[PDB]
Amino acid sequence: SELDQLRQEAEQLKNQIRDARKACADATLSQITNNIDPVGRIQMRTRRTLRGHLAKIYAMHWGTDSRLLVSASQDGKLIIWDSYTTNKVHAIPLRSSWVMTCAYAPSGNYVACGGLDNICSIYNLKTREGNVRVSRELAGHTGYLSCCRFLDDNQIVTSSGDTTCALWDIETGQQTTTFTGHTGDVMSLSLAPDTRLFVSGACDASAKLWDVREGMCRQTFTGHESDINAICFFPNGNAFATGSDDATCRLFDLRADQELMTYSHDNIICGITSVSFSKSGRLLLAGYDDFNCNVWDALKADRAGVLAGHDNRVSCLGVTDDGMAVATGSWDSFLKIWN
Amino acid sequence: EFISLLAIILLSVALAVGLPGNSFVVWSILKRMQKRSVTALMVLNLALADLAVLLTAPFFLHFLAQGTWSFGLAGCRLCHYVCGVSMYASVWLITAMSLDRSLAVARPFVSQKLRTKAMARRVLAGIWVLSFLLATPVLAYRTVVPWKTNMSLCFPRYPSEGHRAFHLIFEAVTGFLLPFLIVVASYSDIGRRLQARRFRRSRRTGRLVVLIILTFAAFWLPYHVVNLAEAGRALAGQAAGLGLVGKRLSLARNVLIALAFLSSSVNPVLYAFAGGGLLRSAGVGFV
Amino acid sequence: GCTLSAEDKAAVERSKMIDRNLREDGEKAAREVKLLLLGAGESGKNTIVKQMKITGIVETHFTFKDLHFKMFDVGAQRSERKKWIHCFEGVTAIIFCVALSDYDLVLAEDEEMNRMHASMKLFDSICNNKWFTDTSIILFLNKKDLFEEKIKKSPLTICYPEYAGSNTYEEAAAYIQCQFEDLNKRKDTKEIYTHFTCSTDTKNVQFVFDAVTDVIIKNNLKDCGLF
Amino acid sequence: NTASIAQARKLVEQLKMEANIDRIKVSKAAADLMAYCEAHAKEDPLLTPVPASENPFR
Amino acid sequence: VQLVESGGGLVQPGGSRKLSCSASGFAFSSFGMHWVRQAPEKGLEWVAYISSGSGTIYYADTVKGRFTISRDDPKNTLFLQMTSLRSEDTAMYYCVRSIYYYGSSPFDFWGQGTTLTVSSADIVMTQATSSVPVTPGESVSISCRSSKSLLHSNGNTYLYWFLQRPGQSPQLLIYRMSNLASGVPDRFSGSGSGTAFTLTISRLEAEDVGVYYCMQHLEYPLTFGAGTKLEL
Ligand SMILES: CCCCCC/C=C\CCCCCCCC(=O)O[C@H](COC(=O)CCCCCCCCCCCCCCCCC)COP(=O)(O)O[C@H]1[C@@H](O)[C@H](O)[C@H](O)[C@@H](O)[C@@H]1O
Ligand SMILES: CC(C)CCC[C@@H](C)[C@H]1CC[C@H]2[C@@H]3CC=C4C[C@@H](OC(=O)CCC(=O)O)CC[C@]4(C)[C@H]3CC[C@]12C
Ligand SMILES: CC(C)CCC[C@@H](C)[C@H]1CC[C@H]2[C@@H]3CC=C4C[C@@H](OC(=O)CCC(=O)O)CC[C@]4(C)[C@H]3CC[C@]12C
Ligand SMILES: CC(C)CCC[C@@H](C)[C@H]1CC[C@H]2[C@@H]3CC=C4C[C@@H](OC(=O)CCC(=O)O)CC[C@]4(C)[C@H]3CC[C@]12C
Ligand SMILES: CC(C)CCC[C@@H](C)[C@H]1CC[C@H]2[C@@H]3CC=C4C[C@@H](OC(=O)CCC(=O)O)CC[C@]4(C)[C@H]3CC[C@]12C
Ligand SMILES: CCCCC/C=C\C[C@@H](O)/C=C/C=C/C=C/[C@@H](O)CCCC(=O)O
Repeated sequence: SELDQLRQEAEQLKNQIRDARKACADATLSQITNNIDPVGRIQMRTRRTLRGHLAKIYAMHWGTDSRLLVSASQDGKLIIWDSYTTNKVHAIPLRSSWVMTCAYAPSGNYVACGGLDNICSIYNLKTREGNVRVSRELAGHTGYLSCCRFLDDNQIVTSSGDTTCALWDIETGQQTTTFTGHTGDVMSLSLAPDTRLFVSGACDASAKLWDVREGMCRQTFTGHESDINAICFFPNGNAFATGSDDATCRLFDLRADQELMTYSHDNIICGITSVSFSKSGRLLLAGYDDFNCNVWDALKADRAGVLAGHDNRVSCLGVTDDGMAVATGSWDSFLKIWN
Repeated sequence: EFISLLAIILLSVALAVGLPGNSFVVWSILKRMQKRSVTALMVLNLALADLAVLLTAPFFLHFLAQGTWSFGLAGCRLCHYVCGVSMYASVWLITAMSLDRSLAVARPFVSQKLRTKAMARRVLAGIWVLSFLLATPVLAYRTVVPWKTNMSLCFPRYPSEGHRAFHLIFEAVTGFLLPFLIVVASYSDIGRRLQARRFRRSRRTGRLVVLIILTFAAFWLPYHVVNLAEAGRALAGQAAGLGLVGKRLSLARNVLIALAFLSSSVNPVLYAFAGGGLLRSAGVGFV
Repeated sequence: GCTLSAEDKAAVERSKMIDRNLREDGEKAAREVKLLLLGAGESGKNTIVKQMKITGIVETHFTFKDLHFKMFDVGAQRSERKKWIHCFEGVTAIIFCVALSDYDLVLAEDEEMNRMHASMKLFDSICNNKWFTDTSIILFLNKKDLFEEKIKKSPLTICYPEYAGSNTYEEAAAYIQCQFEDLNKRKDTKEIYTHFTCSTDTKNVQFVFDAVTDVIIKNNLKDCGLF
Repeated sequence: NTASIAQARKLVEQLKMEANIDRIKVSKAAADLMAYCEAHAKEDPLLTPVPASENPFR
Repeated sequence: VQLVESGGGLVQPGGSRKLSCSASGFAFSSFGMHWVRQAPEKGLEWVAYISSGSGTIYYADTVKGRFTISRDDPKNTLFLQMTSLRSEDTAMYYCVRSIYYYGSSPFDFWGQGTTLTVSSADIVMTQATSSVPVTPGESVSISCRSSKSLLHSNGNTYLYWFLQRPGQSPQLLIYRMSNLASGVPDRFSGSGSGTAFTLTISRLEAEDVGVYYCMQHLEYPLTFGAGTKLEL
C-alpha cells in the first residue's frame, strides 16, 4: 500500500495548500478600488502601416531603443523595420519556413528564431562583412519550440512542446539547465525585469514560477479551464497576467499566492492570443480571435477600447519601453502602430 | 413626335439604373480593399468606362427636350468624342475578360506564370490607347447647322456617299462583329473543355454565360443592323431621307442608341454582383 | 522629399531595393505544388516515398513534367495536432496511405482494436476537419498482392460483420473502397481520388499528376469569376 | 514496480516544498499595486496623451 | 576586407586613363563607393560617388563632364575613366567604402591609393591651426569651423574626423561628431556645437602623431579642411 499511502499524502498536502490559500483572502481587488475614478474612453489612431509580408505573421519584438522592430512570417522571412520612417533596415531568409517565435537581444547585436524543426537559430547583426550570418544552432529538444528570450549576449532560455524548458549557454552550445514538471505542452514564458526568475504557461491549464540559478520549480498556479496561450509579467515584479482559451484573462500575485481578478465579457466567446501591459500598469491590452484587440482598465476590469482595423486573427502585440506607441500584427500580413 | 418621348424614357431609366451601381463599385474597390489582385482592376476599369459613357447623357436629354443645340460646336464635338471613346473601351474590356477566362482553362499552368500585375497594367494601357485612337472619325464629321427660324442643331455632314459608307461599315465591323465572335468562341470552347473534369460544378455557371451572350446581342445588334442597312441604301445610289424607307430608317436611328445606353447599367451586376464569381456579393451595404 | 538629407535618401533607396527583392521571391514561391502526407503507423507510406524516386518535419522535393513538388511528412511530431495543424491550411492536396492486408491484425495492447478500424477513424478525423473544408484527398491502398494471397484462407467477415458477399479479391476490394469513400461528409465542396498501388505500378506518380491538374483548374475557375 | 513509488515520492516532496511558504493578505498586495499604478501615472504616454509637438509619430 | 587600386602612372597633358579597384573579403554589392583625391602636399579633395544599385551618380564641380564612374558587380570591380587631363590632375587617388542605413558607420575602410603624375553654395571648412608642439602623456585639443550650420532638423550633426599617419592612408576616427569608430582607443573624443567643433586627445602615445582632417556630409559636394599637423 506504499503507492496508496504516497497518493494519500499527496492529497493531504494539496488540501493543506488549499487551506493555507483560503485563510489569506480578505477582500477582492474590486472592493479596494471602488473609489478610483475610471480612466474614461480611450481612442487610438493608426499612425503607420508596415507592408511587405506575404503570409501569416506569427511573432514580433520591440528593441530597447523604441525605434526598431523584428517580425517573422511563414513565407520564410524575418524583417527588421525602422518605425519612424517605415524604412526596412534588414531582411533575413530562414532555413525552415515554419517559424513560430522571435526574440531581439537587449544590446542590439543579435536576433533569434525557432519553430517546427526543434532548433533555435541565433543570428549576428553587426559584422565586418556587411551581411547577416547564422551564429549558432541550438539542438536538443524533441518537440516544437514555442518561445525564447535572451538574458545577455551569452545566455538564452527556451520553451518546447516536450513539457520542458531549457537554459542554454550560447558560446558552447550546451544545455546548461533543464526545467521539468509540466504535464502538457508549454506555450509561453516571460522573464522578469531583473533576470532572476521566470514564469511559464502550459497546455495542462497551469502556470509555474521558476528560479534560474538554482534550476528547480518554485511555485505553481491553477484556476483556468483550458490551455494557456500567452503570459505577461507586471512592471514592478510582483504580479503576472495570463490569457487562456476560455475567453478569459486573469491576474495572479506571487506574494499572496492567490488570484486577483478575471477579465471576460459575455459577448466574447473566442480565444485570446496575446496580452501585454503598459508603462504604469494601468492598461492591459489583449488580442482576440474576433479580428480585433481590446483594451482593459487593469484596476477595475471594465473597458474595451477596441483597436478595430484588422481583417483576420490578431497574432501578436507589443508596447515600447518608453511607452508611446503600440504595435499589432495579424494573419492578414499587416502591422499597425497606434498611439 | 413619339421618338422624343421614347428616347427620354430610355435615357432616364438608363441613368437611374446605372449611376449608383458604378459609383458603389468604384468606391468599394478604391477605398475599401487592402489588396487588389487582377480581377478587381478590370472591374474597376469597366466601372470607369461605364461612368464615362453615362456622364454625357444630360446634354442629349437637353437637346431632346428644348429642341435646339444650346452648347455650341465645341460642346457637340467633345460630347461625341467622349461617348465614342468610352463605348469602345467598354466593349474591348469585355472581350479581354472573355479571352482571359478562356486561357485560364485551356492551359492552367501557362497562365500561372503570366497572370500578374505588370502585364495587366500594360494590357489596360494598350486598351485605353486603342480606344482613344478608334473614336477619331467622330471628331471630324459632326458640325452645326441652323434648323429653323432661330433653331440650330449639330449633326454629321458627310461630304460624299463613299465617306458615309466607309464610316458606317468601319463602325459596324470594329464595334460589334469581332468582339462578339471572340466572346462566342471563347465561351463555347470553355463549355466544351469542361466536360471531362470529373468534379461537380454545373448548377449556375451555365446561366451566366448565356446571360452575357444574350445581354450583349439584344442591346448592340439592332443599331448595327440599321447601320448596315443605311450603308447599303447609300451604296445603292439612293440618298438619306429619300422616300418612305429612308425616313423610316432615319426615324429608327434616334431610339436605338438610347437603348445602347442600357448595357452600361447591367455590367456591374453581371460582372461584380452576380453569384457566379462573387467578387462583391458578400460585401454589400444595401441592407 | 526636399526635407530629406543625403543619408535619408540613401536609406530610402535601400528600402526600395529590399521591397523589390521581396516581391520577386513572393512571385516565385507561388508556383510550387505543396502536398501533405499522412497515414497510420506502418501503412506503406515509406514504400510510397521510395517508389516515386525521391527530428521535426521532414521535407522532400522532386520535379515532374516541369512542375516542382514539395511533400511534407510530419510523422515524427508526437504532440497534439490541434496546436500545429492550422499551419498547413493552404496546401494543394492531402495524400493518405492505408494498407489492405491489415484487416485482421491486433493493433494495441487490447486485442479488440484492429488496424483497419483505426485507419478508418484517422481518415474520418482528417476528412471532416474545420481547416480542411475544401481540400482534396488522394487515397492509396497498399499491399494488394498480400491481401489477395491472404483472402484464400482468411474471410473478410472477421472484420466486417455485415458483409454478405462472395470471397473474391475484386468484390472485397470494391467493398473496402466504398466503405472508405462513404465517410466523406462534405460531398459537394470536396472530391476524393482512389488508387490501387502496385510495386511495378509507376503510374502511381502519374495518377498524382492527374489529380493535381483538376485541382488547379478548379482554383482558376474561382479566380476568373465563374464560380 | 518501484518507479511509480519514486514518482509519487517526487510529487510528495514537491508538494511538501510548496506547502512551506510565507504569505501575506490580499489587501496588502492590492494596496501595493494601487500605489505603483498611482505613483507613475503622469509619465504614461497612453493613459494621458502628450501634446502633438512632442509626438515622434505625428 | 581588402581594396586594391591600380592604374596609376605618368600621363602627358591631354590624353586619357582608366583607374580600377578590386575588392575582396566583403559583400561588395551592398556598399556605395567614393573616389577621393589628395594633392602631393595639400589636403584631401572629393572626386566622385556611386551608390548601391547604380541608381545614383555624383561628380564634383571641377571634374563633372570629364570623369566617369562605373561598377561591375559580378566580378567585384570599380572603374573611373578620365579624359582630357590637365596639370591640376597630378595627385593620389583613394577608393572608399560606405554604407547607409539607420545607425551605420560610413567612410569606415579606405584603400591604399594610386598615384597619377601629369607633366558657389558649397560649405567652407576652416582648420584654424596648422601645427602644435606637444609632449607624450599630455592632453591635446584641436578645433575646426564651418560657415553654414551642420545640424539638421532631425537631430543629427554630420561632422567627420580622420587621421593620416606618415606613409599610410587615412583611418576613420569619429563620425557624426560624437561617435567613436570600431577599433579605436577610448582616449579620443569629439564634441562641439553649431559651426565650432573640437576633437580632444588624452594621454598621448607614440604612433599617434599625424595630420587630422575634419569633413562635412550635410550635402553634396563634400568639403574637407586643410589639416593640422600635430608634432612631437
Ligand atoms: C491542342 C491545341 C491547343 C491550343 C492552345 C490555345 C487554345 C485556346 C486558348 C485561347 C485563349 C487566348 C489567350 C489569352 C491572351 C491573354 O494574355 O489574355 C488577354 C490579353 O488581351 C490581349 O492582349 C488582347 C485584347 C483584345 C483582343 C485582340 C484580338 C484580335 C486579333 C485579330 C482579329 C482578326 C479577326 C478574324 C477574321 C474572322 C473572319 C470573319 C486578357 O487580358 P487580362 O484579362 O488583362 O490579363 C492577362 C494578363 O494578366 C496576363 O499577363 C496574361 O496575358 C493572361 O493570363 C491574362 O489574361
Ligand atoms: C471624361 C472624358 C475626358 C473621358 C475621361 C477619360 C478617362 C475616364 C480615362 C482615359 C485614360 C484612362 C486611364 C488610362 C490608364 C490608367 C492606368 C491604370 O493603372 C492601374 O490600373 C493602376 C493600378 C492601381 O490603381 O492599383 C488605372 C486606370 C487609368 C488611370 C485609366 C483611368 C481612366 C482614364 C483616365
Ligand atoms: C450564329 C447564329 C446562327 C446563332 C447566334 C446565337 C448563338 C451564337 C448563341 C445562342 C445560344 C448560345 C449557346 C447557349 C448555351 C451554351 C452552353 C455553354 O456551355 C456551358 O454553359 C457549360 C456550363 C457547364 O458546363 O456547367 C457553351 C456556350 C453555348 C453553346 C452557347 C453558344 C453560343 C450560342 C449558340
Ligand atoms: C431580335 C434580336 C435578334 C435583336 C435584333 C433586333 C432586330 C431584329 C430588329 C430591331 C430593329 C428592327 C428594324 C427597325 C427598322 C426597320 C426599317 C424597316 O424599313 C425597311 O423596309 C428597310 C428595309 C431593310 O433594311 O430591312 C425594315 C425593318 C427594320 C430594318 C427592322 C428590322 C428588324 C430590326 C433590325
Ligand atoms: C431585341 C429588342 C430589345 C430590340 C427590338 C427593337 C425594339 C426596342 C422596338 C421598340 C420600339 C420599336 C420602334 C417603334 C417605332 C418605330 C418607328 C417606325 O416608323 C414608322 O413610322 C412605322 C410605321 C408603320 O407602322 O408602318 C419604324 C420602326 C420603329 C423604329 C420601331 C423599331 C423597333 C423598336 C425600336
Ligand atoms: C462600341 C460601339 C461604338 C459605336 C458607337 C460610337 C459612337 C457613336 C457616336 O457617333 C454617337 C453617339 C451618340 C450618342 C447619343 C446621341 C443622342 O442624340 C441620343 C438621343 C436621341 C436623339 O438625340 O434623338
